[PDB]
Amino acid sequence: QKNQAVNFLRMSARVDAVAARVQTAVTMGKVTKSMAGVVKSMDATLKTMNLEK
Amino acid sequence: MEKHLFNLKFAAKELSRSAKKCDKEEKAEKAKIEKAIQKGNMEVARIHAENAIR
Amino acid sequence: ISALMDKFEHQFETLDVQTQQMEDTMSSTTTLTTPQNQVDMLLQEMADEAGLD
Amino acid sequence: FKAERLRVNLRLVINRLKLLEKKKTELAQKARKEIADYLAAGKDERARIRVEHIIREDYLVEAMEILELYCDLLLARFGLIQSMKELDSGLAESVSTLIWAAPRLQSEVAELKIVADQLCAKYSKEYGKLCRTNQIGTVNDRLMHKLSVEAPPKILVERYLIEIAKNYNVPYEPDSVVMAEA
Amino acid sequence: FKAERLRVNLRLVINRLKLLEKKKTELAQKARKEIADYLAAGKDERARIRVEHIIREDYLVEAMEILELYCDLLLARFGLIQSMKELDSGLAESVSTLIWAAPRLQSEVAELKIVADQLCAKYSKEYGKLCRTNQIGTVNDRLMHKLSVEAPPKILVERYLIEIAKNYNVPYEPDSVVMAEA
Repeated sequence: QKNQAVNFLRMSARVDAVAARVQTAVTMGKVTKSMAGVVKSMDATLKTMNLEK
Repeated sequence: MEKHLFNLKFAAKELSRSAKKCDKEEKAEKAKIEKAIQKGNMEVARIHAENAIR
Repeated sequence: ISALMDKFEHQFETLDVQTQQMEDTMSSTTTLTTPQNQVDMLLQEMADEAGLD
Repeated sequence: FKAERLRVNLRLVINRLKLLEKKKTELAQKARKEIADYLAAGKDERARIRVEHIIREDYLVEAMEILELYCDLLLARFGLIQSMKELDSGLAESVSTLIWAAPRLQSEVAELKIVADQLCAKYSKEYGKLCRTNQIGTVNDRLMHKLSVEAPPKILVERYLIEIAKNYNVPYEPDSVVMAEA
Repeated sequence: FKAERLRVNLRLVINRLKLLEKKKTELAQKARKEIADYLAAGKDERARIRVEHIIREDYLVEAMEILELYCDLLLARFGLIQSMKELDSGLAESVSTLIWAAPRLQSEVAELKIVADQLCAKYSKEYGKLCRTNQIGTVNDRLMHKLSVEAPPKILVERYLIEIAKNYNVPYEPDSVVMAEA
């Protein structure tokens, strides 16, 4: 029982780590998409709003 | 015509409120910096100092 | 499996470079609002008196 | 070409070069902080080429300042430029300096390009086409070198490394073999 | 080939080699911990070959650093390289060193390969094909040996075993028969 406690708990560690980096990957994804969104909408609204007018 | 007046006043009071928040966050962020550097962490202390400034 | 795993390393490695790049442009666009000098004097300000309260 | 386009675009160019100038200064500063990080830990060489990127952005700052000046000058006597079909002695400089600076800076600023056209087509006297390519030798030479892209002499670079080393207080030992020569 | 591809890819290459460098350092460290585990319990020999894997990853670290440098150099004078159809004296090094380093490092970094092409096809002067294979003798030789794959002389290995033994404080008795010779 004790050595199993060690083994499992170790798996918990490493799997948790990958879980963290995947988390970062997803949130990064959201930020990227949304940012693309603002760059575009702002761009097509920068074409008819171009500074001279 | 009133509609635009109301949107302008609204945008003004809007900007004031948001400014107010950023300021409040600033003070809270000073506090948080002190807690941070209390440990001796020179990195967290950095990005906190930075966010305080901005 | 092993192949899938080195593929894994390479993969999230690319995640990290994506991250780094993103944060470079993202922090060089808004950078007018965070001078270096200001941050220096701030961090110093809370350095000397740091634990004095 | 129209007059109002020229005016409005000049004012937008001034604003643009202003913000862009300030920002390039701050960015330069921060990167200087990076230099200070390198010289205190790792190799000198990497730090050196990095401060070559620094010296580049610095030259862009200075250049943008003098060019900004000439823009403002043209904007002040702008009342005059709407009359004569020939550029007079006073504006005989900023015309060439601004026109010639178009293909260099176009990436940072597009408005500079549009202004460049607006002037380019206002003159059938030695501007446009091959004549344009032949009037552009007479510009401000100082601005020309400040702007022109060539690797600086390493003594200048190593000087910057000295100063940067000093401000953030890191020990630096500049090669004594460089100081002797030029 | 285009210019912007070259630039963007160089900047991505710098970032890539940066993270990859840092990470290889940490990984190396941890494996050194493994060495410390071996020498204190089991055979020396196993530990020895293991630290040959160490010396490999170390050479990759160093190599990636100098190559990173040359990349940054090309990126600094990059304003110049967009003009001349012929590489001048200044860049006459990093061109060859970066081009030649493509087939070695391609697995760790693909962007290095794409850059390698981007330069390769920008020159019809002694680059590409058999001419490419014939200009690649002139690269930085130091980088060439740091990178090239050959088993290190066992004195170097056994030196590393000495140091590693010391840092984690384990008794080690290096063969006195090796120290005599080279």
